[PDB]
Amino acid sequence: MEDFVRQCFNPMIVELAEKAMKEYGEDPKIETNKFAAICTHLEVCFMYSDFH
Amino acid sequence: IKCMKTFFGWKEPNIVKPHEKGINPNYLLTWKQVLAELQDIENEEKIPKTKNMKKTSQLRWALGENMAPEKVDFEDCKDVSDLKQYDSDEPESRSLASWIQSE
Amino acid sequence: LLIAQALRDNLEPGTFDLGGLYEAIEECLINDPWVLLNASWFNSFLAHALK
Amino acid sequence: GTEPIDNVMGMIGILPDMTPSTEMSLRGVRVSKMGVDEYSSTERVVVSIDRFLRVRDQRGNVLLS
Amino acid sequence: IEPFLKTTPRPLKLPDGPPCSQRSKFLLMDALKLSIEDPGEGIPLYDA
Amino acid sequence: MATKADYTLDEESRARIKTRLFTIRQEMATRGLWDSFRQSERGEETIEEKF
Amino acid sequence: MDVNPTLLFLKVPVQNAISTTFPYTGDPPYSGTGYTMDTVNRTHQYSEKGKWTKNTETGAPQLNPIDGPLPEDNEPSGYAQTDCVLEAMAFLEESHPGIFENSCLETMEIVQQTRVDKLTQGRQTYDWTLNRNQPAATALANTIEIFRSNGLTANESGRLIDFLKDVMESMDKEEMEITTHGKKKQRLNKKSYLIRALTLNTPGMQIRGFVYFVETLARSICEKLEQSGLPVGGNEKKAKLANVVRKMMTNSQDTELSFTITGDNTKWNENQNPRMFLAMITYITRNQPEWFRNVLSIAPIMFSNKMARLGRGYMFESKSMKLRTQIPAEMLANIDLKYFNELTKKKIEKIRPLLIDGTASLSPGMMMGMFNMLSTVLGVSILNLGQKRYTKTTYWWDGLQSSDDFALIVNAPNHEGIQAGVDRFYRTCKLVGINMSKKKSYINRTGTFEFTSFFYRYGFVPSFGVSGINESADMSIGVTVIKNNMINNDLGPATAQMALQLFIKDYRYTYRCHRGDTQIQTRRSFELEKLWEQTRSKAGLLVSDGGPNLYNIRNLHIPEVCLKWELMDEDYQGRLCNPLNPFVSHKEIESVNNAVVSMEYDAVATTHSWIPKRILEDEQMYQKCCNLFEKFFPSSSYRRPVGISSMVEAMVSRARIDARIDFESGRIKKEEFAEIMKICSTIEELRRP
Amino acid sequence: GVYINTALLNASCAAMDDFQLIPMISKCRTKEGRRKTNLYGFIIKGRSHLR
Amino acid sequence: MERIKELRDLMSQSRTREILTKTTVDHMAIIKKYTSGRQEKNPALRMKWMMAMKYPITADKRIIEMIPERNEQGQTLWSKTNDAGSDRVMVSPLAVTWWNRNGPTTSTVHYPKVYKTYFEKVERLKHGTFGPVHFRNQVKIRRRVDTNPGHADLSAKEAQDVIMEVVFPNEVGARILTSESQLTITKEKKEELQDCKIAPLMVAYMLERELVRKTRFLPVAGGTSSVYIEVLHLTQGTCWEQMYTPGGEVRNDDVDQSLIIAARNIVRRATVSADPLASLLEMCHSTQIGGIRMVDILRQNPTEEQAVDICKAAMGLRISSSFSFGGFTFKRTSGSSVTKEEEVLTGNLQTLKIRVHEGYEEFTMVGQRATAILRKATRRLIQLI
Amino acid sequence: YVRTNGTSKIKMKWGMEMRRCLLQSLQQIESMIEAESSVKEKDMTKEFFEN
Amino acid sequence: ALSINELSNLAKGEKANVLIGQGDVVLVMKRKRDSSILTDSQTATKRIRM
Repeated sequence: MEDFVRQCFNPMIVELAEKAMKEYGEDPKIETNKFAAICTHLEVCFMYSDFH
Repeated sequence: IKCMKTFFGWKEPNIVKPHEKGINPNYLLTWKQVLAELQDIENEEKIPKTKNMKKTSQLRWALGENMAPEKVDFEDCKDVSDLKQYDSDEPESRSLASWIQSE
Repeated sequence: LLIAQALRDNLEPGTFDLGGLYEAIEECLINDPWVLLNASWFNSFLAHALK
Repeated sequence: GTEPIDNVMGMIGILPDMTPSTEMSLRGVRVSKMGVDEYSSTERVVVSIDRFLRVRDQRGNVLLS
Repeated sequence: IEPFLKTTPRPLKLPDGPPCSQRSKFLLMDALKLSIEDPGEGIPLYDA
Repeated sequence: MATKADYTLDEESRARIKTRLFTIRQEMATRGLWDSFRQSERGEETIEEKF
Repeated sequence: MDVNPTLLFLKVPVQNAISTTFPYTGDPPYSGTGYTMDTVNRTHQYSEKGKWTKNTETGAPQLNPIDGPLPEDNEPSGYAQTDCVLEAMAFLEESHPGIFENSCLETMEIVQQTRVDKLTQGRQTYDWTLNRNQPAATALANTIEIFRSNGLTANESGRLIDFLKDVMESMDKEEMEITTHGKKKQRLNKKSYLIRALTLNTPGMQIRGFVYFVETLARSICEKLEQSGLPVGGNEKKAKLANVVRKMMTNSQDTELSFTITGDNTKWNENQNPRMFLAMITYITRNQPEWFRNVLSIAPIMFSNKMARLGRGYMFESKSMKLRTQIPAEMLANIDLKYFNELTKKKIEKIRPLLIDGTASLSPGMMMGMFNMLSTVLGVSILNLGQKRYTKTTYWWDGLQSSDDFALIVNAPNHEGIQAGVDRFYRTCKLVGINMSKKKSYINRTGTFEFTSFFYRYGFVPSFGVSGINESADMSIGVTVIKNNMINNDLGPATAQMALQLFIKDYRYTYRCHRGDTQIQTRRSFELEKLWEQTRSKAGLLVSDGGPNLYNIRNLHIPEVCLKWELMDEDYQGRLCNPLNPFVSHKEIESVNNAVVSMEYDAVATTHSWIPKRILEDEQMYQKCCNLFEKFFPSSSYRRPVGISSMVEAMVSRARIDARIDFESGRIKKEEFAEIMKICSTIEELRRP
Repeated sequence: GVYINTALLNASCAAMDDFQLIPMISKCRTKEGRRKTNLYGFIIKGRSHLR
Repeated sequence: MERIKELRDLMSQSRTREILTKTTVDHMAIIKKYTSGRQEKNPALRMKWMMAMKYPITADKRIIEMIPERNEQGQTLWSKTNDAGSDRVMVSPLAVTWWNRNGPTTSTVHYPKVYKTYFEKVERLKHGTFGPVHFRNQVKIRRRVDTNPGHADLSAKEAQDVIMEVVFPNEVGARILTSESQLTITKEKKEELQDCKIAPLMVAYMLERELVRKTRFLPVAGGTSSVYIEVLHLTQGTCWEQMYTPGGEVRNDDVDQSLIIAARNIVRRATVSADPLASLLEMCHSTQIGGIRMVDILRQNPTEEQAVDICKAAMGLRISSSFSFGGFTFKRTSGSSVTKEEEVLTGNLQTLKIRVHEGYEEFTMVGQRATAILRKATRRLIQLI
Repeated sequence: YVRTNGTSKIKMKWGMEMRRCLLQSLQQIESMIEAESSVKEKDMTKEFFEN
Repeated sequence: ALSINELSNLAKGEKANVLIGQGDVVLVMKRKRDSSILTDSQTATKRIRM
């Protein structure tokens, strides 16, 4: 899973999610479903705001 | 090198006429290695004044060094049925062509 | 045979239990002509190699 | 320096002049005949990267400065 | 580790009892052979 | 879906995100991961695999 | 002269003529409950001084030797120590930093991405549904059907771990109702189901999952270690031997005395206690997600409660009436023993207490396979407790291990040092649980040794014929083998040509493909004869047809059809390579050039690519549905389809679309179009409920 | 051996329930060069319903 | 029209409707693996047994209309038995030769290009050159080398996207249509295989066999090329070397060196910047090597060079644990180490700071023209072979 | 010499491989020839089989 | 619904529903503007990284 998370999502959103988990003390590796959920949420948010 | 810097139309080499009884790929790769070696001379400081080419399979085969027959004493190769006097008969007659006249 | 050949090379072969190995070899020689002939061949080889 | 070799199984020694020698060879350097086999795996891993293009690892040994 | 010297090997003790009897499918050496110089149809019963 | 059936974007820009969500679903299903990811959702919290 | 071939070794070293010491070139033609009883009894005799408990769930008497009294003789023993195994694993981790942690992650990706079909890939497996051996795929199908009937359907996610959740949920069900198709339904008590679940055979479908994760973790660990040659084959094991020998026998000084201990471990599968494997997985998976320790530590838990099944039984015969019964193994527990012989008397008397409803209670042992690779890790643990750091003395040892095959080297400064090193290694192995075999191990100075049939002497030193799948898929498999062995296993040129000649003889005698000119009479003769007259160029004919050979050595890799292409006739090319053959048949990318023999061979799909001839209610239900879907979506046979619609919805959508584009093209004769659309409407209605 | 086993296999498959008479033929190539055929004996197969 | 009837009758019985409705298209390949039967142990014996009886080989129920039941001598070519359960009628091998002799001809122009990966071997051996056999004691290292010349340097996953677009245009997925990577090979093959009637599945298999690379870890003793390893059985032996030369065509490994150069430039200009990560990622996602986006190349090639290694690592890709020094890559087999920068004095009494690698470790020092094994302790070259 | 023996399919296919036995013999001889050829740096086939 | 082939006959913005892949039918439309993942995506992500 985490390998796919790194593969598709760019390092920027990856690091944003990294700090997001760190704010709540969540391991980026023990938790991976939440990692992918946060990456998807951030990317959809940015793609929503962008190009406007 | 100062001459080959005068030409900017180098393309990817392509075999347009094979030897038809020889080693085509290693003729191609010897050229693709000459280009690389000339590039390396450019990157180095000062001209070596003599560039010994890396001894690779391509050069060995193109040069024929890997095709030449090995010398064997007659005692060993007595049974081999293909032994024959060298140049036993090969005066293959070939007719005149115009290219020599044009030359 | 491998132990014997190792001895023939002066490699100083050892063993942890040889009686067990001999019993293992002899447990399979019962009533087979070919097996018994091979055993006789092996005995002759031992007699002629190590001596 | 150079130290003696006992000619174990056939292993030509290398002299400081980069020449063969069946008795005298460099320290800890034993040129091997019959070839030395390579490996069949690479052990791919993920390695942390510092901010200065130095690829350290989770163990802390630089791999490619 | 016990040493293995040239005096260590012992002849294998082959078994004892009645002599062994042959058990192959077909006779090996005591086999007669009725021959024919057929240059045959490739048929078994023909040549038999 | 959205509140009051209002979508505050042009159609082409509401498409450029649905397209990527669909592509992520496909690429995460061809790797056998989609099924696990789906069941990881409860309410709005993403529970973790438990055995 | 009485010819004695073995005397040939008086001139050629044994290793240089070891071929003649292997009698059989293939599989010998030759080949019971007594053996099972013997293996069950001997395991309990090796653990006599162990706790005798009574499992409260399965109700079986179990024997626990772990942390038992230390052995007091060279006899085999399994009184292994938890402290020693844990210390050995800890020292292994220190030598190879971050091996367990790094390998666990590589197993995390496989414990989640794996589907439920990995339980079909394998060999015959015991089927708890019917108490009968039965293929892997069909056993999985039966298990899934029974679970669905019982209401345990979480395996519908397609994930193996969900199937494991289902089996563990079943393990708590009060009753498991099995429906057999007469239509008779039988209910198993919780206990009765448990024993039928924790049962080996002469291991159920409920253990293939956990023992797959444990085995893949072990494989991941073993790949990293260079002292383990089990997760490799051929050329790989031929490099580790050379590297280790060249490392140890190149002593920096003449003081070191090298010595190799070629040998094996006796009863290697009767002393490896499962409790010991649980006690090294709880160490390997340290500081890992708690869900990753409850999935890799189940098989060791289950293997220590296993109830091995005795088998068939013994047959009783009377010399007067010449009768023959079978005495099924179940009734052995409650039977009068006057019938049996003396040896069987003793065996059955010894094993009688361990029986529970005709099932053994082989707790203190581990059957063949089943962590064949974790035991290799255990063995390499003690090949690692010799690195000159954990010995603290002059002697140090290395070597390899391949699951009861080690080549330990004992470098030391003098003979007493070598003896001390060998003794210490033996004692450490005995503590850990490994019992070396002193009747098959011989120590000799380094330079020559043996490792699982690899005979090393200053240098290293059954697959010929028709495989029997097709006619073009054998002239490729055989020629490919003749070069695989000629590249890997040192098969020389002349032997290669001889093997090719004999292979073609077997080919022509099995497929009746003798040349047209020769006059061997067979069913196919006449046809070939005619085909031998029409052709103008005869070199082009395939060996499968009446035709010559052209494979010498320089084209053992070229597939035949591409070899005889310039030499083939156009009127022959057309018929041979005609895509509209009624013979060519291939319905999966799996077998589109892949024979179990799994081998990768080259073929050109000619008319010779034919295929030979050969609880659920309808065993073909899944096959029917998948074949129909393949019909609707042709690329279902190449790439695993991905989508969100159900199978029916996709199929009906494509059926509607194809018809519309067809009637719009005039190839469907509208009356048919309306019928197809109304049929689709009917099917869609049937889906509403 | 190979000829006898091949012939007996073909007979076993062809006629399951007939005591077919299988000769024991072999074929040489005499030192002169002329082919020669040889009969060693006769074999009478039994009921060969091999499952 | 018949397939929809089949689906309707499958759905009629309310036991396969569950399987046909609740199994998403995703869970079809895991249903496809619930096969029946016991396969067959000892297949060679079964073949030798089958060919003894008549009608061994099954064929679809079409021979009946294109193969007479008897040839011109009265031998039953095919029977009517319906092997096991199927429509496949049993057939004697005489039918195969009857088809090959009195059968429907055809034009085979799509075969020499669909099966390019074999005719290439044929035309490469047909022009090979042979040299004298040298019986020198051969030394055979165990190199891991490519065994698929002309693999078109595609991975095992984008090859699938090429197949689905050349052989199955009407089953392409979202990840392809909603993209902008058409590739060049997918436009050549689509043109070549424009009317092929061969075997869609077989065409796919051949394409994925041609468009993938593989390695084998073989005992090589020279050459090491992608073409010299198919003829390994002919060139080298346990005691002989038959000098040989394939006479086909080679691959130009220029994309890899171009990638190396681009990675070097990008890493320099990103580390000389304020935020290296942003520059690296933007350049990778924006820079293109010969048209292709550099991200695709990085996710496609296996090239192992320092600059490319850093470029991949900054993109969160697995990188080989081996470290490359002086042109040789050092795979650790055992031991642990710590950098521990310490101070020393050189020969000229010059101060120096070097990472004293503290810890005993063993390395395999594999290289282009040499190999070695080196085990060393802290400031202790224990052994080097 | 009349006797009543018995055979099975496995034994039949086993007896149809004495040509594999031929292969094993040639393999051993060729191994010896190759070893000597490597030692003496030439081909000893003729020397072995004619001297 | 259409087939992946018939989608060749659409304008630069016309919307049609097609049978994508093995099964499901999804409404589809041609794209206006390149719509790639170049620096534009980075800007939204790197700007927040300040």
